[PDB]
Amino acid sequence: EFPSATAKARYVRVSATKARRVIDLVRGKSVEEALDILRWAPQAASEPVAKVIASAAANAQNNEGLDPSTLVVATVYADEGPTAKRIRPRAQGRAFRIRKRTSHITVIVESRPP
Amino acid sequence: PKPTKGPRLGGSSSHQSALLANLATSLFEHGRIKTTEPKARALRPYAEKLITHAKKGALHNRREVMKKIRDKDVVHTLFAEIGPFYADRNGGYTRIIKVENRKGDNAPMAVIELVREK
Amino acid sequence: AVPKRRMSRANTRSRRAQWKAEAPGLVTVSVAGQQRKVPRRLLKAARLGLVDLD
RNA sequence: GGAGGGGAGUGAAAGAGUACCUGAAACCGUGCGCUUACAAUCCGUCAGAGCCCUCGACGUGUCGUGGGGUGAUGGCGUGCCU
RNA sequence: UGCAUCCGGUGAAGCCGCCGAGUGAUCGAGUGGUGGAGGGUGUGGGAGUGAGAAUGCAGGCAUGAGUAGCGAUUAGGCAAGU
RNA sequence: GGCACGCGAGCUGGGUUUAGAACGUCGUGAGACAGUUCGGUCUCUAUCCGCCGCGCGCGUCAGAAGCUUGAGGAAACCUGUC
Repeated sequence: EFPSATAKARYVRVSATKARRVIDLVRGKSVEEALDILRWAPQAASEPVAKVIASAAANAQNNEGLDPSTLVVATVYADEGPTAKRIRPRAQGRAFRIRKRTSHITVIVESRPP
Repeated sequence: PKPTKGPRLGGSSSHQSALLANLATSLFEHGRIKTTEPKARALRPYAEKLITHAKKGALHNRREVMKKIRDKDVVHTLFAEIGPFYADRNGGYTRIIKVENRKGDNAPMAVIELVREK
Repeated sequence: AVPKRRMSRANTRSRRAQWKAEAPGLVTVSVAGQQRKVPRRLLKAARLGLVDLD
């Protein structure tokens, strides 16, 4: 098995599916190419995911003392966080429901040989 | 020049004309402006034809320019430096550089500037 | 018109799979010495230093 | 930037972190094994090739009073309640 | 719950599995994980004792769907700064 | 001639077929008349099949590129005077 380190961003105020759309672009890629892809990705959900990946890479480099050049984004996914309920008043007196969803993003980077 | 194939820029023809005039004024006053890519794409022929009018500097051409620019300081600069500067260049007074997209609405931004090589 | 029936998992997932984002293509650039990735659309802008590069 | 997190600690336990005892189901993911793009399927049931896993015996893979997962293919098959 | 016995921080209940068992509702003083304080058996006593549906109630969450819409009839642009 | 005497999630509301009012007739009366006249809200963001167009993926036993044969299918088929 390979050495690894993980980071987690909980209660990120983005919907889970929108975060997954961005996440599906950086599965199995190295940390640097994933960071560039998220930097040039035209989605607002890319900033939190890039922050999580950078935090995981820093955790791997610092606490375990792993070489950042060998880091690879092995496991990454976004779950569902607590959602808050709002009300949008509508025509003819009816009230509809609005869901303000959040998400948790988990990233596991690991050191792989060149 | 060639009219826009599709709907106008600012949402109406008059607003589009005012927008082009203001953009040309800003470009001549500063030397380079940053705006959405279609705006610069439409601004290129307008500014280049104004510069062409300024190149052959006569009272008739001055009136022709002033009927679109409306700003007298910019007109004076256009007919004093910008005009004579491009005296021996035949076309291609401006250039368009594509830059990073806007953050609020992901609009494609571009920078349009006058050439200063020669 | 309103849906007459609840969509099954298979159809929902199959149609949902088409909502995705494409990865932009990146080429290298040399600015201030260090090499970094920039989309080819912004190559000239990066070379003239018009793009903020963190 | 914060939020949040990774080390380090306190704790018997942080699979007790002031979103906190126990933490089910619906619902949403990630990884692995089988299968699926010539096909008319109340979505199961009975036969069933192949692939993967596992329990014994004998050799080097091959059977067995075996067990599992997925199942190409054939037969049958008009949801529940009032 | 009366009575009589047995188990339990050397880990009860609850929950998630494996391997099995009964003619049925079902069972496992058989075990693995989680959990942390009460349970089993025999014989009687009493039930707020068993839900799948009442256009049933409360909470949570799905399909439609990342879809409609983002609320008038004026219009915003450039440079600089934070 | 058939196909909900085709076709209102395609349109119209002239008639019929609510509530106002009048005439003739019937009923003591409230009222009534397959008798007459004026006026009188036609709601919906397309899930599935269906149809018209357009793409993505894979297949056609190496990967490609030009030019094509065509099984099969569709369109068209009117008529006058001098």
